[PDB]
Amino acid sequence: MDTSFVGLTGGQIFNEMMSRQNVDTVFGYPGGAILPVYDAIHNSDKFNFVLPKHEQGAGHMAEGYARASGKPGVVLVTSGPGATNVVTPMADAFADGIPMVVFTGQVPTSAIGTDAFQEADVVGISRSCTKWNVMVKSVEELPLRINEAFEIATSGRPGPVLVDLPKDVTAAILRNPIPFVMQSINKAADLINLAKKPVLYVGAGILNHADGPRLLKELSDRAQIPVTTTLQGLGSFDQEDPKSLDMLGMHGCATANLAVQNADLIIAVGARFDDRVTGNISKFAPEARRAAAEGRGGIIHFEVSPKNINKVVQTQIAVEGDATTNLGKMMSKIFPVKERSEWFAQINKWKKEYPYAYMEETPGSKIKPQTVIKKLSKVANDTGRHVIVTTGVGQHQMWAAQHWTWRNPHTFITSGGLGTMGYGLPAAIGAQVAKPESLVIDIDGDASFNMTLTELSSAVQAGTPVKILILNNEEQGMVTQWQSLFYEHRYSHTHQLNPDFIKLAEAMGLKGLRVKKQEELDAKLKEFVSTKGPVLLEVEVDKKVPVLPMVAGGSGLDEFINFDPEVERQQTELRHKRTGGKH
Amino acid sequence: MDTSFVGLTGGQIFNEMMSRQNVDTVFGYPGGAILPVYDAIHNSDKFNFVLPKHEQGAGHMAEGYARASGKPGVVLVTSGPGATNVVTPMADAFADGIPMVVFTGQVPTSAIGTDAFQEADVVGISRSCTKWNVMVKSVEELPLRINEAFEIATSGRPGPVLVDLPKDVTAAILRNPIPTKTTLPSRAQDEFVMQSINKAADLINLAKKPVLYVGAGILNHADGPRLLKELSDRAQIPVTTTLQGLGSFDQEDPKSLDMLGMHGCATANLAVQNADLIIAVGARFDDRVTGNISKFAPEARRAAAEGRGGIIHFEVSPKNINKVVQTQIAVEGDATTNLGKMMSKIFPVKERSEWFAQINKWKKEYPYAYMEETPGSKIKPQTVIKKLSKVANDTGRHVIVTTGVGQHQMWAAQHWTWRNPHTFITSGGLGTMGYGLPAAIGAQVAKPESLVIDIDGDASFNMTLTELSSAVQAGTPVKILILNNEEQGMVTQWQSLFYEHRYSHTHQLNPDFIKLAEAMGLKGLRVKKQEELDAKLKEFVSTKGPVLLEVEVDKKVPVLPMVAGGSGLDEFINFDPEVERQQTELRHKRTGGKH
Ligand SMILES: Cc1cc2nc3c(=O)[nH]c(=O)nc-3n(C[C@H](O)[C@H](O)[C@H](O)COP(=O)(O)OP(=O)(O)OC[C@H]3O[C@@H](n4cnc5c(N)ncnc54)[C@H](O)[C@@H]3O)c2cc1C
Ligand SMILES: Cc1cc2nc3c(=O)[nH]c(=O)nc-3n(C[C@H](O)[C@H](O)[C@H](O)COP(=O)(O)OP(=O)(O)OC[C@H]3O[C@@H](n4cnc5c(N)ncnc54)[C@H](O)[C@@H]3O)c2cc1C
Ligand SMILES: COc1nc(C)nc(NC(=O)NS(=O)(=O)c2ccccc2Cl)n1
Ligand SMILES: COc1nc(C)nc(NC(=O)NS(=O)(=O)c2ccccc2Cl)n1
Ligand SMILES: Cc1ncc(CNC(C)CS)c(N)n1
Ligand SMILES: Cc1ncc(CN)c(N)n1
Ligand SMILES: [K+]
Ligand SMILES: [K+]
Ligand SMILES: [Mg+2]
Ligand SMILES: [Mg+2]
Repeated sequence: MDTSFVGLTGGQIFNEMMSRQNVDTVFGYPGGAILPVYDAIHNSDKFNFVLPKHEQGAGHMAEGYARASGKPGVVLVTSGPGATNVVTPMADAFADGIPMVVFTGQVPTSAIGTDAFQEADVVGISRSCTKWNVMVKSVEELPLRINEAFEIATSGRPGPVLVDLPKDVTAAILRNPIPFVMQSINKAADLINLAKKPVLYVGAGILNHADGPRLLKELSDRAQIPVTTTLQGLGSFDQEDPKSLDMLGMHGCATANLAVQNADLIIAVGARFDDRVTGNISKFAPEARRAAAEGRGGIIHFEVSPKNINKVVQTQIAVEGDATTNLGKMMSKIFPVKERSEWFAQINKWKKEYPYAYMEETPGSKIKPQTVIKKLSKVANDTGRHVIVTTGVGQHQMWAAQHWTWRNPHTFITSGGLGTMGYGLPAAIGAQVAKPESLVIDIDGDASFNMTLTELSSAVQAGTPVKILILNNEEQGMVTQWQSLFYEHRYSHTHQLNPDFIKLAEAMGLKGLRVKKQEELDAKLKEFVSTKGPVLLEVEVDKKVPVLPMVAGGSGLDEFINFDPEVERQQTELRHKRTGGKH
Repeated sequence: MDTSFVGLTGGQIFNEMMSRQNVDTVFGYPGGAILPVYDAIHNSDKFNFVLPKHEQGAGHMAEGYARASGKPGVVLVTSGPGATNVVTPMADAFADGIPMVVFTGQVPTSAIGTDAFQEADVVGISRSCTKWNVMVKSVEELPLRINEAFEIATSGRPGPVLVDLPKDVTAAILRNPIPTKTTLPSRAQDEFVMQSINKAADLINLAKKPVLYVGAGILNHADGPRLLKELSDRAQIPVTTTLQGLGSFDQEDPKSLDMLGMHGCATANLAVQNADLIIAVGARFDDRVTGNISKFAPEARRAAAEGRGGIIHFEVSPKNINKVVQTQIAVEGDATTNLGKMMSKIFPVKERSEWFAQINKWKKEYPYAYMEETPGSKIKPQTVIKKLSKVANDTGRHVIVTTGVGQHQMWAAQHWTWRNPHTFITSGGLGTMGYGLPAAIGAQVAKPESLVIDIDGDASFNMTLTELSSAVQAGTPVKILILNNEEQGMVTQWQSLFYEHRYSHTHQLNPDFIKLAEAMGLKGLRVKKQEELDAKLKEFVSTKGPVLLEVEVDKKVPVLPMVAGGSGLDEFINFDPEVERQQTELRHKRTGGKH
């Protein structure tokens, strides 16, 4: 038995447990039910505390922190509204597999089920958006539940867990002492050595191991296999390398999508074949299916969660467990490929004919959002500092993914599964806390920013010099794009009235910069990244600009729509006509 | 069967059902999954659409709208994050009995359970915080589900309901005729209710020290206040209301006891503790009202044991009957309706001289005392409320007050003079900080001619301040008052009292509220000096468009009286200027001079 906790309150035990769990930062907001814990951590030197203005902010900050550090994000909020306010961050973390331990205060056990003040069935509400949750029933089991929580949140596919803490439990004083894969790997190696047009389809899974990108590069080099990544995989592969296919999917480049449709063997590494990547499932990877029917190729899936194997598409070989680990074991079984003339020739043909094209700036026209990303990408890189990027949700998010040059793992923190608008700012703040020395940039949209802009003041109080970039098109761009394309340009409530972003930033205690003219863009971006403290830069960009290429509806990854200058001009005329000149 | 909808999309059917449900306002935010519905309501003149900056804002706006109009608040958001962002507003409406119909877009029925883009098990997540919810599986059942939603939301004890709308269902065209019933919005029992009514009348006619304990329930019927007043006058029964019953009884009436509870006045609490009969009308005996339950209403319990009194409860929901305390008589159904049926059985009372004399001694002895302004001191929050109550009330306009959560909320409750029904819109059960602003916007949409004032706290305001721009876009001239004490007051108060002045993370860094207001497109005003308070309050109230007024108030000031812990309603802590001064000194030492 152990007695190192005897005599301590549940809250004090919590304080100690954070230390034992190597927790160096806690994001939270106090409240009545959780007071016993806040009293115990008052002026605690075991970890730093970050106070947001809204619990949702604490949640997304914790996700940002976890994404940039690899450590679980710890949240501490009160009962009722405190707990319900973190449901979105949990659902978000659940969708993207982010390690997060949410601690929610709860009314006394003697008040549960009586419709008590600020009481909510948090365990029930968060059941579908947590890998596991529980309500601590006594101080004796607090250490155990805390240990199980951290373990579960960081095992298998990382995810969020919730621990409900009744007020009487955290106030209570502890009085008494307390207590085959190899086979798949072999077949996988043979299939690869037998592939004539292989493709590595890499996702976030490869980033869950410090050696992930290293081994990925090793395999790519050894077998000379081109690599394409999902949105969440960006950064795991050097895009400067000739073997990089860039991003695939709904808004991925043509090369990446075509290679996937013509590949005889798809090597899926830490990717779940979500509906934003596969396109029309029945049309997905036609050549791989043909190679599978001929026993000369198909799909190999390195997946840690059995539930995600054969969930979307039938695979030929499944390698269960950590991807990085299994890739290391298979390495030696892989035959060094000299070169793939034909494969690389076809791929390079596509790259030269299908680049991320778009309507560039013309004399007197407004600034193009794509151009802003390309310029900022270079300006940021030229600082020589470690750069981390977060984003909101929408077009600006896709443009950031496409036009930025990814080379470093854990440098792109964006909401993909749930796609939570407002993620940008709080995520950046969290990331900055995790990497104090890094340059953290939040590439945001005006609508997304409006969702959680109150956290600007939190950036100041937390001492996080985040760089907030707002690509202002005065519209919910991603939605208007769908409205333009699928709903005859009927913009139904997709234009919110924006506040003055510069005056807002200043009101919040940040420096505010704005750019309207092309001739001032370069200087503004430079001043932006070189500013010492937190700063916000608003760039007025062109409106109703579609993100291309694009695969939607029943279209296959190869049935994408590409950019065409003449088509854009025709759409503009049609749009003006249908909106009476309003848009 | 009905064939009139054949050929329409689920979205168009939705649009049509709104007018049949008498919906004139919808609060929402677009998204992919809900696009089919948005395209259908594009430029629709069936109703006004209000766009917030965050779904939580749409939810609280809908609540404020519902509280002010008596009509269900309608929310229309997208799947995933759009739906999870309305969980707080739903849980808030569930706790406070607010009618709301939440429509959430959902991924196509064929993608459900596949971890699809922006997919969430919304029906599962909101199960515990809705009176009922459902996922529409086909366009054929859309009309039926909508009708059931509105009926459940507005019947019994009002509350929120959620209707999940798969994208393929709203985009689908109805190709099958459907039952006309699904498209259109006991003697023994009534005899039993009348029996309990007669039994309640007999008990009331026997009472010598009765007290009417009134809550939100009396406000769910237009004639509630009138009938309450009639009974009060007829039987000479003094009236106390919960936080949610404020406005149901004219506080200018001699028989008004003001608010009871944790922070209620001593007169109301003592009256309840000494009454031989407690007549609970539309109130649920929650824990912020009863104090230590074992010490609650000792005289009424003694009267019950002697068969000459006890507790009568006019409750509409079986779930809240005999849930907290044993009652002698429960009168089921709508309180107002039942008071009407009971009236003629109540013996008119000439006077209750002794009972009233005792009550008046308490009123003179325990007013809502506090440390008033002194030379050079900062403005006192309680003083702001008293002054504003008079300025606003004097305009002659219909006034509606919303608030945030905390001390400012309690001071607003205590120091404002309540006289009109549906004029106090506050978050009581869940106590959601950030409620103030969006609720005011929704309330203003419901009542365009009313003077809508949000008495907010600085920390509460920070939660949802982004909705300021929504107020401008919606054209709602709300008056935002921020009693800025640069702290989470209600929490620091508890830390001062129970945690020896250890303020753990209860001081958030505020932005410049005046510059914020201007940046958001509103007029901004600030007051620091006592000498300028009157002028600023007058400018505040007479400004035409939306306006924000920040009042810097004194810090670490406790809300009193206070009944907490194991204390009974009669074991309250009262204001004492000497004790406040000693506590102030103790605080400065303990905090190392930080506070
Ligand atoms: C506006 C918008 C547009 C989008 N457009 C695109 C687009 O065009 N292209 C695109 O790619 N995405 C796009 N997305 C993102 C998309 O929804 C998905 O979030 C993303 O594709 C998922 O990528 P992932 O599978 O790599 O990561 P995850 O969803 O996190 O899935 C990772 C998979 O790896 C497995 N795994 C995890 N850890 C390990 C380990 N240690 N060892 C082995 N296996 C592991 C998991 O359990 C899981 O099956 C978009 C999102 C938004 C908001
Ligand atoms: C900081 C803070 C401090 C607080 N301090 C206090 C305080 O000191 N005093 C206080 O009173 N409250 C206080 N509260 C509010 C408190 O938590 C409860 O929200 C409030 O007391 C509930 O009042 P109610 O019972 O009247 O209304 P509800 O909670 O809405 O309950 C109404 C009851 O009436 C019934 N009913 C509804 N409609 C009808 C009808 N048509 N016919 C018949 N019956 C019906 C319901 O079903 C239910 O049982 C505080 C809250 C906060 C956030
Ligand atoms: C306004 O009431 C209030 N404010 C704060 C800051 N803390 C509390 N705490 C409280 O009531 N604690 S309690 O644990 O006795 C409790 C009893 C019943 C239901 C819930 C809770 Cl937390 N109250
Ligand atoms: C960026 O993707 C996006 N953006 C908008 C504005 N709408 C949609 N809609 C969409 O994908 N619709 S779908 O109904 O075919 C769908 C398929 C699978 C899972 C969810 C959804 Cl909504 N997408
Ligand atoms: C929080 C939130 N609300 C709404 C949406 C809806 N859809 C988009 C992408 C834009 S208006 C979202 N992605 N996130
Ligand atoms: C949303 C929220 N967060 C925190 C608290 C706690 N005092 C509250 N009442 N509401
Ligand atoms: K790129
Ligand atoms: K009063
Ligand atoms: Mg935008
Ligand atoms: Mg305050």
